[PDB]
This record gives sequence, structure tokens and C-alpha cells, in this order.
Amino acid sequence: QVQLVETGGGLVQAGGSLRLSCAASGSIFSLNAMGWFRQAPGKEREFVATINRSGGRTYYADSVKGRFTISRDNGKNMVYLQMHSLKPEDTAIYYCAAGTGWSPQTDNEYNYWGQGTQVTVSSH
Amino acid sequence: SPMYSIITPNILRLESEETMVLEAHDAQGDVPVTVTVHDFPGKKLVLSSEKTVLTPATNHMGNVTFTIPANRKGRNKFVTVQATFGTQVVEKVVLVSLQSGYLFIQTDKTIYTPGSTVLYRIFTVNHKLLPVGRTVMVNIENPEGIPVKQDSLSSQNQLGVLPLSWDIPELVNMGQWKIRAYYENSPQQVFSTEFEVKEYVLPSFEVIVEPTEKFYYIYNEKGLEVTITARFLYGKKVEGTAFVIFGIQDGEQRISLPESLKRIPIEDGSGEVVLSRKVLLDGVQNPRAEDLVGKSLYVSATVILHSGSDMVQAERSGIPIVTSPYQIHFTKTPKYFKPGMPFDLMVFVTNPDGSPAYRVPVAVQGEETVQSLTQGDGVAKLSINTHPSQKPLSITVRTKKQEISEAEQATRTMQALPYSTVGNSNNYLHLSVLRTELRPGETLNVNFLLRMDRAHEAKIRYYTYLIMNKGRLLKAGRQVREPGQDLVVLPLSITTDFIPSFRLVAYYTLIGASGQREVVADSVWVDVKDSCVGSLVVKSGQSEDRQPVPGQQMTLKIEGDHGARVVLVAVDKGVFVLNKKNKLTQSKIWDVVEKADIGCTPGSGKDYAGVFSDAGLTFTSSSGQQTAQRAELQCPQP
Amino acid sequence: EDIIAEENIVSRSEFPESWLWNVEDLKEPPKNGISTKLMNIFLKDSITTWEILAVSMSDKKGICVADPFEVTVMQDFFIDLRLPYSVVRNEQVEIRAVLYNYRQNQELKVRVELLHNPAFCSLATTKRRHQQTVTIPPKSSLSVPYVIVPLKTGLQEVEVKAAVYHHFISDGVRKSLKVVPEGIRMNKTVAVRTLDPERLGREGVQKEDIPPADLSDQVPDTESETRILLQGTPVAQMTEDAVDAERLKHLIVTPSGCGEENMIGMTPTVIAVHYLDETEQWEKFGLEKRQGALELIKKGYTQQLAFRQPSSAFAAFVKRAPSTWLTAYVVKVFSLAVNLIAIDSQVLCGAVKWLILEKQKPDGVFQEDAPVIHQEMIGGLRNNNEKDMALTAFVLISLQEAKDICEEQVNSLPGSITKAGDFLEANYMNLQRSYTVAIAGYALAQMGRLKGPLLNKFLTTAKDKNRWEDPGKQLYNVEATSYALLALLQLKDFDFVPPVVRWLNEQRYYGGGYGSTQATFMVFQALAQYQKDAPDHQELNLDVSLQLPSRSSKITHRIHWESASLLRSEETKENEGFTVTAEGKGQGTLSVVTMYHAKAKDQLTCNKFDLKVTIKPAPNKNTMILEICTRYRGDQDATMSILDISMMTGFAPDTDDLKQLANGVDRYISKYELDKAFSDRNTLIIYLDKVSHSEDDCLAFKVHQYFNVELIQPGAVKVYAYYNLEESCTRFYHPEKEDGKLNKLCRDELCRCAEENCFIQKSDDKVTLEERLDKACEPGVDYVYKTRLVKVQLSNDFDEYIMAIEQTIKSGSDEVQVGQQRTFISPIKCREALKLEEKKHYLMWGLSSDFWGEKPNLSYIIGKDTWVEHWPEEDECQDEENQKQCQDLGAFTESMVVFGCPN
Repeated sequence: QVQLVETGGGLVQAGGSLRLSCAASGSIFSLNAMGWFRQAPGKEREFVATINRSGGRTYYADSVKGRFTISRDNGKNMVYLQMHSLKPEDTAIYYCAAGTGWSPQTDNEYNYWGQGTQVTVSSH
Repeated sequence: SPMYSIITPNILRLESEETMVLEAHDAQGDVPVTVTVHDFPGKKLVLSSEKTVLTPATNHMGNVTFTIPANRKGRNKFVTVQATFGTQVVEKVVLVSLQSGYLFIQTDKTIYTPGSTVLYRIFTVNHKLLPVGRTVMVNIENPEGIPVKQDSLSSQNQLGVLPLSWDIPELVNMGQWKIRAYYENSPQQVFSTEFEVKEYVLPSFEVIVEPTEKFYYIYNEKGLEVTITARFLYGKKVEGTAFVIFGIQDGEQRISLPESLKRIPIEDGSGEVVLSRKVLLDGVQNPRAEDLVGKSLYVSATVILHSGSDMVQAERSGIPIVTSPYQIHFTKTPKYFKPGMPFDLMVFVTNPDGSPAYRVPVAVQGEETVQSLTQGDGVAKLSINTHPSQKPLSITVRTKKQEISEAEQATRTMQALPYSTVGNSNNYLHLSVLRTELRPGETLNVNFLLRMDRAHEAKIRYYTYLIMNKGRLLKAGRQVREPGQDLVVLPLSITTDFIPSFRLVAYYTLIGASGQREVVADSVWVDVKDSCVGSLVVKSGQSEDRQPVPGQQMTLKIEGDHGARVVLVAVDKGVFVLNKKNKLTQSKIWDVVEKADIGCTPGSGKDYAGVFSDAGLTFTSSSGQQTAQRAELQCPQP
Repeated sequence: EDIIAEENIVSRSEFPESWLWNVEDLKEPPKNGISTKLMNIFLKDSITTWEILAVSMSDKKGICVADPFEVTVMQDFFIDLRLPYSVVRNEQVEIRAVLYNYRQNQELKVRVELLHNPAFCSLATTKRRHQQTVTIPPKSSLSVPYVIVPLKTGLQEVEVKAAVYHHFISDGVRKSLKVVPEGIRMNKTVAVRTLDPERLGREGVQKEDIPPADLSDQVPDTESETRILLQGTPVAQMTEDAVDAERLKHLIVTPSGCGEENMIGMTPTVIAVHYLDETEQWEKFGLEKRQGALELIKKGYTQQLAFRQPSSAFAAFVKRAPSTWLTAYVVKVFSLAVNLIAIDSQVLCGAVKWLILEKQKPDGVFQEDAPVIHQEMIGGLRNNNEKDMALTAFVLISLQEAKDICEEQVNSLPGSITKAGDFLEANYMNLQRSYTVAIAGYALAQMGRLKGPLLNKFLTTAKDKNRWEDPGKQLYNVEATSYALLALLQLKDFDFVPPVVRWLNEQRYYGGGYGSTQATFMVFQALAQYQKDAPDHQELNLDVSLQLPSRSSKITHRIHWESASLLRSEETKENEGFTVTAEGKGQGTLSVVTMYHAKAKDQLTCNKFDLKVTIKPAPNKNTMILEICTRYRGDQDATMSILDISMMTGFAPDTDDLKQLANGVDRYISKYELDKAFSDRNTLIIYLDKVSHSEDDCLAFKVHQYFNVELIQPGAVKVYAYYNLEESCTRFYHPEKEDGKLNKLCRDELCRCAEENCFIQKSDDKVTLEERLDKACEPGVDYVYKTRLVKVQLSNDFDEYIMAIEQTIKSGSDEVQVGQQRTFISPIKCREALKLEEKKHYLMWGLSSDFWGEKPNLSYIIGKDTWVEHWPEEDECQDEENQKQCQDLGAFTESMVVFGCPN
């Protein structure tokens, strides 16, 4: 199997930016879907972004449509999520998940999840 | 007076270690024995010369292992086996077969296209199925019989595995190609396998043509019901249409029934179709229905996907037309009996497809009191008491299946002839043993029953039993008897050395009626199940809750004997949809061993000499008692 | 727009039929006698089930065949490229890419594309992709038809990629098929020459020059393979059969009587065992009988010593005078008996010691005092005119059978032998009896010398050159010929032997009887030596070596009587005349056959059906009527048949029409196809209970265009009976293409695809002077011409534009001069796109790959890389619209002609 470890999180200001790095256990090659998911306090786990196996296709949620950019490096077994123009409504635990490629915008086709990392965007 | 006896196999092999057991009956003191093996019709050459001494501590029971060297038209060759006990010479001319073992040929696939490569291995084993180092000649010939490639390998230090390959040219004939191999020392024994050469692509699904019964009852008004099953090679059901047509086959003439052509839908991977009894009778020119008994039926199905992108043809042939879902065979029952002693019938019951039938009650007519049940091996034992008379014993056995009417029952008749004794004297020896699937680790209780006169039974104090396995002497021992013990039980340990079967021949000797030296013998053939001597299993070395993906790494687990060389092959199951013939199986290996058995009969003989010869043994003594000469390599034909 | 195939699909390429041909050794330490080896394997690209078979061989356990282990490899979504085994060059076929959707309740929207290959002619070109979007319902599949035409022979490759919308799932399949030339494989016999070096050829060698393959039906530029079959012809040297042992059963005799009577009964038993041991007929005679007669031979030797006189001589009684003949005959029988039984050798040498001291005059003559009571055993020596020379030869033969056994015992034996041989040579040329020359013909050939004339008199005294005969009892002549056979076998001559043995066998003399002592002993001692030394077969030993100029080595083969290489085939792809040198003894056959591609009818298509497919625009956007008429070509109506109908891209059949066809009496449309949705239904099968052979059975249904497409691929219809897919017939239909064939230009079995554009589509205003120079100065651009259109020969297959070369701006590989004409070819679909007008001028450049015919009649093809630009006349440049173009063209010419292309 394969497990994941999320890093790159921390505390940031309201307007700034930060990128989250997802480290994979085994070779991420041949894995069709690599998605990022988040769960805000008091809310449900929602979809953020998926990336193709080769990286040529992506999907984003409407709330973060033109503000986040997902990328992957199949040679380094790494997934990234560059977060720009942050909003106080983006405070959540960010989870990195491995998928099968089918229905990449839902969590029902992801069987290998990560520990998650806290990204707190304060209004101060 | 002492009688010296020697026993060897009926047929001796070249470069194979044969065993010769030497006995000194009714003797005191040490007996030096010099065994020599000479040629024939001459005696100039000394092929082997071993020495031994029969000590009274071992009750004058010892063996000598020799090996005929392979220094060597179209006729038999013989040797002179000669053992000189002290000054008494006891010799026997023995038939010799020019075989150095078996050859098994494995091809990676059953069918090939022009331009592809045939990867094939040849396994070189001897008569004990153990690997040997011999020079093997290999041929690849086209359908026209023209050998296109000839090789000559040395399996020495190869662990009996000869890997080979051949590139099929593009300009080449289609049909059945042969791979033929034989030993250099025994070029008269050729082993062959076939592989089809054809232009094809691999199909995407397989078709299974399965009748509801593996036969057709001629009086079944429902006709022959068949279920057509189609599913993809990766394990998914097929949707399409099936074209099914039936035919009747008498020997090697196939007669198609055009009225039986049906077009059935294949819904959810399955479809059913019936050959009605009227169509069968009308198509074979309306004869009396009993004339069709003995002929077979074949079914040909053609399944086409609804998309039309792929189609597959399948055929199920050899569906016999019978008056009884059962067949009775006496091929495992002795054909000779001993008057006055019980006769053990070995009734073998099979389904019409040849498989052994389970839990089928059988009974002898005229008795109605002796009724047995067939075990998992399809055999049922029926011990019946016989009159002390020289009359022939005609036996008719019928099945007594409850759910089956008397018309659909099976029957078969055999005759057993009385064992002829020397001078019409009535001293016999019976070996009885239960017949069920015997496996290593079990103990076999062999019963030694003695029917003889009470004025001489005190002279018999031991039986001499010999065990024949794979044409060699495996174990020879003594079963002690005390005066008054008409029955003694020999608990025999069944180890893996008894695979696939063995013969137990025993004999007692005495000086009885007119002071004449009398030897009385008996033998029985005991079948053991069957498995590998060692073991070999291939399975998954990973969890595999996942279904693997093209190109995915997979861990394979191989469990076997220490120091064994495992050779592998991975074949697409679409290959077998095109051709599934000439595949190496353990059952085919045991078929080769039993066909090479030098014993011809499941029981005793007409006299004491017939008992040894039928079990594949020679007997020779200084008192003139000996077996008849054997000069034919094959068994007598019934 | 989004190309979904951007998924970076690496197509599946590994349908190996078998793999994992590996050898592993269980070296790991065993746990309870079982070693477990873990093995990492990489599964191949096939989507199927693999059957892995393992066989183990063990020093202490033997051979074991494991039960098969299966591994199933699958995906949810995947392509199955149903590719045929082979395709004929330039024949249009329809392959099927089947896309599978095993999602449980998700309907997929897939973008599938057939990738372009210059080896094929399809809708995919170098500037246009054959992409389409299909819908696959869950747990279903859809067959995507692709129409292609292979253009070059060999192993050619077809690749199909697919990627699903709104899911990150993609797949690709890249399989290959064989492109075989329009002919049919055929084999012809080049030569059948029988090899016999001792009957053909000279000086013991036979040279046979083989002519190259004499084909005259071969498709040009195709491969041929010549198979050389050297095969020895076995014969059975000829040798005469042995006498059947059933006729010799009466020779087993219990010897009894006195000194002469005991030898009479001992003779037929010793000579029978001797002859049966040599011929090994005991199996067909009774192996048990051999020991009983062996005891009768011992019984004869035991009772003959009772009449051995103390002087080491032999007589009838112990009080009878010794004989020179009887003593010499006991030596003759006891010597031949040593090979089977022996007791005492000093008895044999003691008789030879007496045979020289008392009965050897220094003249070398053996004289008989004649105490032989039985004149029966004497044989031919009795009633002989030259009884003195015949007896010297009889005793001399007895000394030789005992010479190898009494060489050290009797040291004076070689002296009497030389003396006896001296007496024979002198009076050998004076004998007139055939018996004397025969027994003294074996007496001087045995370890002796017969002079040239003596050998001539021995061979010329054989009447009819097969037998020795003289007036007298025939037992004398049978005995004589038996002596003459032992002489011909002692001289190792075998050209006079066959007719001699044949006569002995036709005599049908089986020994035994009265006075048969000599006749029975000699006729089976001679016939035993014939079986002891003989050349069953005719000694095949051919050393045949073939010298081929196709290679730098000579392959030889020793065709012994050995069965290892009775026949040996030698394939040679090169078709050249080679030499076959064959020498040695025996006969052999040489077979030379060449396989080749014979040009015939490509008439192999539609050999069992007539098929007429018409598509008519008879009156939701577009609606046409597809009519299919078929007829079986047999004497009777055909059985159940299949109509495999394929829709042209963007069309689907009318559902109500199919339901009315399914209600037909002789038709069947499966419920599966009727319940299918209107869309994603591009294939259909109409089953026919029968198709008439007398009339055309016609069905028709409407097809609607539910999706507008820029390029419509021609649909197809395929007819075949259920029992033979090979005997099919496919017709293509397409509004506005000839017989459903894709556009191609063929000439002399060489076609090039014509589905390209037509020409480089760059506009005349978007191109600049620098852009023209950069394009034209490429090395790929071979020719750059200014032309003038003279004539436009319109045709239905392609339009021919005859151009006059006005100026050679850049001369290519074609030497064309100003004023000459070259034909420019373009398919008729480009007639409206090119808009060429006669007497107008054009700037044209293109690739050297667009040349067509031969150099004397070289044609140009207007392909996707051909530049065709209108060149306005000098007066036309006075307009302001043409000012830009004329400034470019006039400058383009001066820059190319005067200064050329740098780099």
C-alpha cells in the first residue's frame, strides 16, 4: 500500500500565501488521481483540487477556483498545493489523498489518506 | 533338501539399477552366492559380477544390485542371469528392453503463429522418475513428417532439464507439428507431443459447452440438454448470441445434424439449448434407438458478441449414448480364483465420461446378500465364497441404485478360472487387502490366509513377501508364521516410495505330499493415490485484496523441496481457447508409469510359475522349480 | 478547446502469448522440509488471465508438476483493439476498438482518437486528427469502428488512445498486424534430383547444379524462401534371408551308437544350435528348447570319448583301426562345438597331433586307410574320381578349424598346412570334377593363396555362375556349393555370393536324413558364416556437402545408415543457383521447393456472397435510407447468416424500422440491440434465418444524423454464414466516395494515401517574403518552380494538372528544362479547394517524397506539403491589392536564383 505525510502548513496572515508539500511513501507514478481535501472547524470535509497522473488535467472547487494551483512531481513522489490570496474562510486541516482517477472531485474514490496539516489564516 | 530361489524383474533395463533377491530355503549355515550377468546366446562377456553371503541370522534373505551396461536390430535381446549358491547353479534367461527411462516434453503454448518461437523443455528421468544424465536426440517435424530441426543434448549435470527453442519461419505449413525425442541408448522408444501452427489472434472471452449430464440416456425423452457459458478472460459475463449445432459420432465418422441448429441468446453469460430426441432419431435416419447405444454425441457452439467485434467457437465432444448412467469394469479384479477360498471382486464403476462414480451400490446376481458400496476411487469390494471345485466361476455384477429404475441399471459379466496346482495336490495361499484410495502415512494390513492340508501346515513357519514398485524390488522381507496360525497380518508401512502403486507377491515352500518340493505363491496389485513424491505450489506472495493492473509488480510465492530447480511459464488463458492439447499433467505422468509396468495381471496365475510371471518376476531353483521364459516386451493382449 | 488525450497516455504494448520462461532454485532454508522463494515479477500489458505453470526437478524427490496458478489483470475502463492477424496490402478493412466500461452505475463520456500512421491510409493525417466523443453506459461496451488501408508490407502498428471526460482515467492500446502482399501464398517444386554417386557422376562424386527459383507469377519485390531437403532413401545392401527355423525342428537328435553312429546323431544337433545361435531365431523357435539340445551336444561329446583310442585317434570300435577321415571329422565337429560347449582341448589337439605324425606324407597328401564303416557320413568324398585331392582338401580344412585352438599345442601344424597347400596348387588346374575344385577351392582360400588362374578356374567351374554341380547324388553338389560359399566368404568377395546363396535357398535343403552328415553340417556352417559376416540393408553412407554462393561456408551432412539425420532441411532466403556435391555409397533424394507470393485474384473477396449496399438521401437534420441486398452463391439456399452493419460516423438507425425488421419471418434482431439507446449505437447485427441463392434478399431501414460531423467515415456491411467467418463479403457505403473506399492513389501495386488536405493552407496575406524564403530554403523542399497551367485533364479518380515549367527557381532531383511539361496530380476533392485556372501562373514547391512515376515519365503529387500560390501577371501587379504579393514574388525569385539558399 501507500501512506502520505503532509508538511508545509503553519500560521499565516490573512492576505499572504503558503504552499503545502505532500510526501508519498511509494512511487506515486501510475496513480491517476492526487487530490487535496480540507475540513474547516465546524464544517464537513470538502473538495479542493485534483491533478492528473501526468499533471495535464486539474479540477478546482469554485470557492478556491482562481486562487489555488495544484502541481505534482512524479519523479520526486511529491504533490504540492500553492495557496495564494488567502481568505479567513480557508482555515482548515488540509489532507493529501491518493485516488484511482474515477470521479476525482469526490472523496469516495480515495482509499489512501494522510495525517493532515493545520493551515490557520487569521483575520488579524 | 535345500531349494535356492532367485527373483528378478521380467524385463531388465540398461544403465538402470535392477535388484535380484537371493533366498536359501530350508538350509543351515552360511551360503556364499556369486551372481554373474552374461550376454546371450553367448556367455563370453561378464556384464556384472557381485558377491554376497546369505547368513542364517537374516534367515537366508539377501539381495544383489547390478546394472547392465549400455555397450549397445529389430529383435529382442537377452542376458543370462546366473547365481551360484555354493556349488549349485541357478540361472534364468531374462528379456532386456533397450530403454535408458521416460521423456516428457513441455511446450510453453499449445498453439503458435508463423514467425513465433516455440520454447520447449525436455525432462529426462529414469523408470523411478528421478532425473538422469543421458544423451537425448530431439526432432521437430512438420505435418509432412519432415524433421526441420534436429538436436543432440547432454542432460548431464543439467538436473534432467533440457531447455530448447525454435523459431517458426514465416513460410511454413499449418497443422499439427510434432516434437519427437528419444534416448540415444534406447532409440526404439520415442516420446512425442504436438503443437498446432495456425494464424490467429487471441480472443477476448472463452466459451464453455457443458451438458447437464456427461452422457445421454438413450431413453431420456428430454433429449440432451446443454448449457452454453461465455465469460471474458478477466472474469466478466458475456452478452451475445450463440449458434449451437449437434452431431453424432460413430467411431471416427462425424454426422452433423442440420435440424439441430439453434440460435439462442446469451444473457448474463449463460444460455441453454436442447437436442430433442426426435431430431436425433430423424437425423440418423430413424433407426431402432438401441443402435445408437455405443455412439457418442458432440456439441458445437459459436458465440458472437452483440457488438460483433469478437467471436469464439467451442466444442464438447465424446458425449456417449448409454443405457446405464454407469459402467461396470472388472479391469481391477483378478481373473483367477482358488477353489475353496474366498474370491475378492474389485468392481470399478465409472460415470459415462470415465470418471469414478461415488456411492453406487453394486451386488452379485444370485446372492442378493452380498452388496457393497463404491468408495471415492470408484471401487467396491465384494468377497464371495467359492466351492472347492475346478468349475469356472461366472460372476455378473449389477448396480442397485435406488433412484434408478431396473432398465437404467448397469451390468457386466466376468469369468474366473480355477488356479491349477501341481499334481492336483489343493494347497493355496490367499492375499486379501481392502481396496480404497491408499495414501502415504497409512498402514496397510495385509492378510495371509493359508488353505492347505493340516497334516503339513506345521512345516510352514514363514512367508516370504516381495514388494514390486516401478519395476524394481523395493522391499523384500519375511512374515513369520506359527503352527496353527492359518491367518497372519502383515502391517505394511506405506511411505512415499510406494507411489504410484506396487505389487505384493508372497510365497511359502515345503516338502509335503509325496516328498515333493512344493512352492505356493500369490500376488496382489495395490494402487495408491496419487500425488507428488515431494511437493510444489505456486501462489500469490502479496495480500492481493487489489486486482492487479497491466504492468504492475507482483510478488510470486513458490513453495517446494529444498535444492529443487523450479522452471516456470506464464501463458495467456486465451491460448487454451485455441488449443488445449499436449499439456503436461501429473495424471499423464502416472499414465506413462503404468503403461511401462512389467506386471500384466491383477492376481495370481494358473500355477506357482504363473504367479511370479504375471507379477513381473522370475523364479529359478536348483530343484527344477522355475518360471516359463518371457520373450515379449509387451503384455499379452485380451 | 481541450484535447482530452493530453493525459500523456503511454499505450499498452506488451497479447506476449507466453512469458516468464524462467528457472529458479529453491536455495532458501527449509521450514518443515518446504523452502519458500519469493519472486518479484512484472505483469505484462495484456488484460486477460495468465496461467502460470511450474515444474520442479529434485535430486531426492524427482519431478513434480504444480497445479496451475491464475492471475487476472483488468481495468475499469480500457480499450480492446480487436486487430486481425494479417491484412492484405492496399485492401481497405475495418478494425474494431472496443471500449469497456465496468463502472457500476456511471455512464462515461469518452474522447477516443485513432493516431496517424504514414503506413496506413485513414481519416487521420499529419495535419488532422481522427477524434470523436462516444458514450458508454455502465456495465456495457461500445465498438468504435475504424476504416484503414495498409500501404506498406511488414509488421505495421495501430495505436488507439482514449481519455474519459470529468474523470482522470485514460488508456491506450498499441498493437501490430502483418501486412502481406495482394497475392496469395503458393509453393512450386524447383527440382527433384535423385542422388546416386556410384551410378551417376564420375570418379565417385556427383555434382548437381540447382537452378534458381523459376517463378514467373511472383508479385514484384516480394520475398521468397527456398527450402533444400536432403533426405536419405533407406533400402532393405540386400542380403538373403535366413532359413526359417520351423523347417529345422527335426535336427535335434539324441546321439547314440558306436564311434561312427554317435557322430551321425551329434552332427545335426551341433550344427543346428550353431546356426540358430548365429541367426538368433530362438525367439521364433522356442527359447526353452535351447538348453535341451545343449545337453544332447554334451551327451554326444561324452559318448564319443568312449571310442577315442588311447593313441588320440578315432575309430568305430576300440578294436577298429583308426581313420584319417573320421579323425579329421571329429576335429571338424569338435572345433565348431568349442564356441558353445567345451570340456577338454587336448582331445582336439591330440587328434591333430596324430593326424600329422601318421597320415602326412611329405608330399602333403592325406591318404585314407578306409576303416570308415559308414559310407553315409563321407559325403562327396565317396565316389569321387580325384578322391586323392578331395581328401587332402578335407583334412586341411579340419586342421584350420582347430588351428586357432591348437597353435601352441601342435607346433608342427603350420608345416603340414603349407605342405598340404603345396600339393593342391600343382594339381588344381588339372581337376575335372566340380566337387574337388569346390572343397579345394575353400581349402586354398582359407588362410591361403589361390593363384589368379586358380581363382578363375574356381569361378568359371560354377555352371550358370551360381552353383557347383557334377554327375552324382545331389547331396554331393549341395555340399560342394556350401564349400564354394565358405570360400567366397573367406575371400571377402560379395559379387558372386548373392546368386550362390539364392540357389542354396531355392534348393530347400533343410538337412537331416540318411547320408546327410556332410550335407547338413556344411550347408548350415556356410549359411551361418553368411549371417556372421554380411554387408539387412545396402550400407548407406553419403557425404553430401552443398556449396552455396549465398554464404561463405559449405554445409555438409554424413547420411549414414544411422537414423539420427535421415533428412535435414536447409532454408536459404536468398534465391540463387547453388551446387550440390554428393559422394559415397547408397541412394538419396533431394527436394528443393520455393515458397513465394503468387499474383492472382485479390479475386478472393466476396467468393460466397453478392452484396449490394446503397445509401440514398430519400426523404432529424439528415435522414437517408440504407438498403442492403445479398445473395448466396451456392446451389442451395444458405443457412443462418449474419449482417454485421456498421454506421457511418454521426448516424444511427431508426428504432421503429428495426422493430419492424425484427418482426420478420426470416430475420432476427436481438432484444439487446432493440433496447439500446438511440445514440451510442454505431454497430448492429441483423440475423438471417436464410439467404436465397436465386434472388437478392433485400432489407432497408432509415438512418438519422443525430450528430453533425465535418468528416463522415464510410459505413460498412459484412455478410457471412455462421460456420465460416473467413468466407465473408464487406461493402462500404458513403454519400459523395466510390464504393466506400478511402481516397488513395495507386499505380503498379504501390498506393499513397490521399486523405490529406490538399496543400499548405497558409494565406497569401499572412505569408511574408522572409516566410517564403525560410520555407523554401529547407532541405526538404526539393523543387521550386514558376509554372503555367496549360491543360486540366479532369478524371473521376484524380485531376491531372499539366504545368509548363516557366522558370526553374530551384532545380530539384528532377532535371526539367524551361518549356517542358510536368503533370501535377491531386484528388478530385481538392478541385474546388485549389481553384486552378488554365493559362494562369503559379508558384509551386514541394517535397521529393511527392514524386510519383519513373524518371522518364515523372509525375508530381500535390500533397499536404505542396505549396501552391497564385502568381498574378505583370500587368495585374498594377493594382494596389496585388502590390504586396508581386513585391514578394518578384523578390523571392531574385533572392533564390541569384544568391541561393544559405545553409
